[PDB]
Amino acid sequence: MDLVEEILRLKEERNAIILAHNYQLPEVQDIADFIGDSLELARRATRVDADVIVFAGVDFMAETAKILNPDKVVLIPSREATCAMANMLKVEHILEAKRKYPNAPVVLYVNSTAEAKAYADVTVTSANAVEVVKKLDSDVVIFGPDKNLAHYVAKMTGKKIIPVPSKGHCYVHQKFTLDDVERAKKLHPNAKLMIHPECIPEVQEKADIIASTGGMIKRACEWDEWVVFTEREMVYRLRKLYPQKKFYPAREDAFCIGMKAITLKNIYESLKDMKYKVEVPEEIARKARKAIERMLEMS
Ligand code: SF4
Repeated sequence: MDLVEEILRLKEERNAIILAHNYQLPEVQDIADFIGDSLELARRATRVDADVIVFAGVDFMAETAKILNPDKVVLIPSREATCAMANMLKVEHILEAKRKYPNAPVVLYVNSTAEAKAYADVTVTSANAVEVVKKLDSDVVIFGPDKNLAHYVAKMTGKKIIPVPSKGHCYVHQKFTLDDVERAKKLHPNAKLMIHPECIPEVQEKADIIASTGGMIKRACEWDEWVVFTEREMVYRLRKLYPQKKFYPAREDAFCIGMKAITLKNIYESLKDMKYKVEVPEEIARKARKAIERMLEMS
């Protein structure tokens, strides 16, 4: 079976769009209608004319698309496409922090459950966390789940950051070390380093640019050679966008298992079977939607 041909036909039959994250397998990126980071996928979720969304990404991302498109069918091809860091944050963490700091806005990374977003004042992604936190009317904000992004936000805004939970992090980005920075500079001495803010702070400090994957794409025009400190499928994405540049993985083994639960075959099966339908309870969705819409307004 020609999976690509079958998917193209089913997209037409289902009036479906495929939205893909930047960490998707190359063959999935190649059949997606739109590819982007967390923030771009959320905005693109607000101008969907199609009836069905196939979300080639992890669960919290498909949930966000469903919150913004409650009357469209949102399909996740595997329920094992999940984010380890997003599931570190529970409602009880948020409520405990709200108790200690009732006047602190609750700022939740989009890497969170819809249930957790129901208790947020505003959501953020890596691309807009600093701008959003800067503009909130408070010198202290509750922020999670990623402590490494928390550190970056604190450094850039000067505000006091109350992490929820205590040790939230992404195992993929925590793989990068100072030895990887030293190896990169030795193998590719003419390259600059683009580093995701989910990397540990001492690695962040070695960056030529700190950026979300979306900002990596935006700023890649500033140099012709880059070592890429994020999930390794980002190198494919950058190479396709800028064939005239050179991109090298900082670590080939920087692999997100949840992202790679999505396959060409189960995208085909997703459209064929109309599964797995993503649903968000109306009251959770209403409250999460308020925080997300406020994020999109605050840029
Ligand atoms: S890369 Fe890390 S933060 Fe992003 S989805 Fe995978 S586990 Fe979650």
